[PDB]
Amino acid sequence: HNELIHDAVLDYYGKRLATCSSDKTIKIFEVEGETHKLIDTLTGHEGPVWRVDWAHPKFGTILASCSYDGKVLIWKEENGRWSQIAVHAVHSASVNSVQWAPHEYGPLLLVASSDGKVSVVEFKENGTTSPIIIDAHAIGVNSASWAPATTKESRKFVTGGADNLVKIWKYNSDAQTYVLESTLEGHSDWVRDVAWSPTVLLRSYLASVSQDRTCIIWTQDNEQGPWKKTLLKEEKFPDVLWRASWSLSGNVLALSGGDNKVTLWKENLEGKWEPAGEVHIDNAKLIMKERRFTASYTFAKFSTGSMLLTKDIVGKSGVSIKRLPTELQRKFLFDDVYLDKEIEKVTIEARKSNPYPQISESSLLFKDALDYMEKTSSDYNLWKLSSILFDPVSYPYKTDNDQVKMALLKKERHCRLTSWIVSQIGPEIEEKIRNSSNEIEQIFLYLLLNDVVRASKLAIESKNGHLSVLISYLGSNDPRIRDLAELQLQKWSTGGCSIDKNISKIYKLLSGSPFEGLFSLKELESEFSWLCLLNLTLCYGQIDEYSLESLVQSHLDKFSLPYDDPIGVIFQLYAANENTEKLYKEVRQRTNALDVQFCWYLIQTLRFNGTRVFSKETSDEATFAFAAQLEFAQLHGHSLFVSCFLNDDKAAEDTIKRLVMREITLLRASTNDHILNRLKIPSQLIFNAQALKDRYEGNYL
Amino acid sequence: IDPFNIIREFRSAAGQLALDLANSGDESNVISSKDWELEARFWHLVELLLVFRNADLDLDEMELHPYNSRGLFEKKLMQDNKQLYQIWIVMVWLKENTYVMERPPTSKWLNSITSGGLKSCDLDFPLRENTNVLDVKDKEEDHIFFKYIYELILAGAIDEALEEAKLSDNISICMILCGIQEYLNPVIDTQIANEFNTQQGIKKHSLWRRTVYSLSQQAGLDPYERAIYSYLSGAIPNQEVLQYSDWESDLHIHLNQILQTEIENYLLENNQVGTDELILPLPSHALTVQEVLNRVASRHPSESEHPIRVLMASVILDSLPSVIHSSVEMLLDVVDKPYLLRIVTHLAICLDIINPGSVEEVDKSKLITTYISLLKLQG
Repeated sequence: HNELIHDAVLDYYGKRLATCSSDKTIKIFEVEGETHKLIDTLTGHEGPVWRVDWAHPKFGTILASCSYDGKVLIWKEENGRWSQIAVHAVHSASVNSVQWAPHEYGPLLLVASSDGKVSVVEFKENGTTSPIIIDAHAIGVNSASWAPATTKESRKFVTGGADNLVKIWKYNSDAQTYVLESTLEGHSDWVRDVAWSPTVLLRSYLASVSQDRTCIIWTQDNEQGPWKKTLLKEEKFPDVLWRASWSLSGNVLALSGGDNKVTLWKENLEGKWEPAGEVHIDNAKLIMKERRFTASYTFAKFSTGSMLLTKDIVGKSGVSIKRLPTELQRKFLFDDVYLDKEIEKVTIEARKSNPYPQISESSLLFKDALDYMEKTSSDYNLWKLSSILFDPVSYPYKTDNDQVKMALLKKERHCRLTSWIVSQIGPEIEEKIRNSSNEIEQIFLYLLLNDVVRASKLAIESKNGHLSVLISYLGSNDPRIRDLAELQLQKWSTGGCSIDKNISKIYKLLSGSPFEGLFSLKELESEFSWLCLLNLTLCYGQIDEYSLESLVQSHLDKFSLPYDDPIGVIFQLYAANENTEKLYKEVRQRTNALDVQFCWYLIQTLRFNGTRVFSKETSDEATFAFAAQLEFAQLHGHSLFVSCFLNDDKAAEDTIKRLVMREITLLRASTNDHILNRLKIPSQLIFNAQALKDRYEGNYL
Repeated sequence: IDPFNIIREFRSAAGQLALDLANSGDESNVISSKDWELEARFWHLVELLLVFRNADLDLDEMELHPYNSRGLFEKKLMQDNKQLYQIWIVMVWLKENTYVMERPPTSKWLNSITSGGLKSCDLDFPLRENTNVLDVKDKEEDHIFFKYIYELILAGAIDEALEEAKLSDNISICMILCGIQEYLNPVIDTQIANEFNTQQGIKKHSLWRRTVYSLSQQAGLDPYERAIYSYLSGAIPNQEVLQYSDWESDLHIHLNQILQTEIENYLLENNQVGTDELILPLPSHALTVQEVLNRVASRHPSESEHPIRVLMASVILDSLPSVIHSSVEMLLDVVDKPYLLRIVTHLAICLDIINPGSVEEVDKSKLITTYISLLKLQG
């Protein structure tokens, strides 16, 4: 065998660990890096200790633990000395779940048991104490969790029981207790655990793990609306699931299965969840057995640091504190100089429902994020293009009419695009010109490089003259020439003439429409990149008649494109202007091809330049994602900045507050002239947290 | 007080004397009346070059259009250099004077397709690569064709020209002749929005020109066809094609000097022309008109001798006054003399009604005497 436990919990700052195994004992650890320091063992219990949990560090150093002896204990550290400070045993059966309510509710503890009851106990040495109790379930209550704070009326907590149900309660003033508010009959066996979502978005989230191997997530918009049920996945898991813990930020769902493995989960625009970064006797038998408890007991609760704790054997206490799998990867992010010069491009202003800062004016262009990259890494291509499509071109010297300033902008942006399609198609065509013993074909290829010059020059050296003159009628979209092309070709048909294949094609580039003509060019799908086909209808197509946007679109209607191409998808946006937002959701629903950071910078830079239409709801969605990514990577600085771009004030407050309270000593003067102050972060917020941690490091030192 | 009110009635009769040849010419009267139709065409060049005097030139100055880089400054650089436009006025006058014949040829390359393995070749352009696989009849039906086009392009009937080069299914050809008529790009250019209504031109014509010239000097193809190309670029029409020269060697050798300054101009401004656009070399000939009428004088089979052609010569050089004063010298000498040709003295009264009228830039003595002697020696 080897060290095996049941539960564990980190505190507000994650410098103190706790473990409770079937050895009827607890173990308090001082965590400092990849090491694990043991301080003292706890001998109090008479049975297998199930779970533990810390209380907010504004009430001191306290720990609660429950066991098979149906007795919840409350431990506290006084100048180092550990001692049982109180006791709460009012259950005839075994206790299961213990969790401290949000600090706004004072020193309040929740307790569930197998006797089918749930109790809420108030501890105050000076203040008065008034316990509560409720008959929650039929066969017992496996667990219960506190809901995020929001008037003591808005206090709700979810419960799970071995009767297969998930009940929700609410603190009623009249009844002097927590009355039933909702029942949710979506399981078919023992509910092992239920956790409420610390997230702050308009929708609430609940996660119920079952013994029948299922997992339901319940959502709710309205405050009195119907709890929408939704299976995590339509097929049932391998083994029996136990725990369900949410991340403090990002609305991540860590899930602990019976296959000894932990499986992460995140949500999409759809609501359907796609998996995130994967990571990983004597009288005692009966005890375990009456608990329908298997030998494969894994667990995973998130920590204040939005980190994931999980049982292993790799550690002096079989509790790994791995950092989240930051799928997002960008080199320039880890730089402090990027954050600094990025703030300046902004004008920060506090909202009308709270002092919490939020972006009012932004001059962020794609160009910006190009200096911090290489002109080689695949990204620079994806980016620089967006920087030529959606970036508001500017013309130095103003002009008489507003239409003239327009057609010039219409033109300069047009040339940038095509002068880029060259840079990329470059090697593709250049190497297809070596493989050619047809000097004329060497022309049609040189025309895919938008180089009429070296194209016509070649036409003459080809010993044939006329075409060389017609090549010079290319860039311009003269109507009478697009007309003649179609007429010259129609008089090829009747003649039964046999024109050199690649000479009739050059003729097809004059008809302003090569991919739909009589002598069509759709055939070229075979050897030429889809991009290159596009480059044609962009240079020799009807530049003047249509709009640069529309045109690019009228090429897609001719071909499907790489269903999974970053650069290819970008265009599809540029394509449909009026429905650009409708198609963005249509995109991410089908392909994870646009970076998490990109989706934000994309929809955000477009909403502060007046380029397209954007729903606040959507903007926030991709702003949440990016704000968490950086945070998991421990760059709370840049994490904070992005959170600013949040449109729901009630949300920002929670996201910002919590992020700052936990990580203050890392958000100080030592980093770029008080980053938190340069963001217009509330004065009271800083002071509330600054002295909060000071209260902690006192008891610790 | 336009003095041309009397002249207009000379020019009227001069032209109606051209019509007495058609009926029953065929004697000395068809020849002597080739002089009458020459007078009339002179009274016209006179009637319209004089007209060239101050005319609301101020508000003409277009200044909100420069910097445009529209490549279409012909409208301006033909309005600021009054000299070049003067040239042009002559050309249009010469154009309305070219002949225009008509002869019985459709379906392009007929007999060559039916018989020749030119089916692989198929197209004109792709042919020059094979030297001598043009069959007989075709190479001739195409010849008469470019004789009708060179003749008709000279006359500046460009419009009616493409309407025929299409009727013969020779559309590939027709296309090329659209770079010459447009020879630049008008689009969203403000001052011009009242004419075009749409984008109807071809950029890089300064680049395209040096192309069609590369076509004119390849020589593999028809003599006439090869000649019409050069016109549109420069004035080196194949000598085998320069047999004919009404005063067309005039009309062309001038187009030389004009579409050159034109080029060297839009070049000077860096406004319409890219550096890498110039493929084929082309010289900037300072072909001063006074020197061009002189090099053309060796191609004047005593065509620079005729009374009327000495006069069209001065009218072009604005040295019309010194001509009237160098002439009086003779009428004083009476010591043979061209002023005893029935035709020249009616043109001395030209110099009698204009000079005082336009600038009053002719002595009252040189005038007065040639009024007298004229009304004296009449028949």
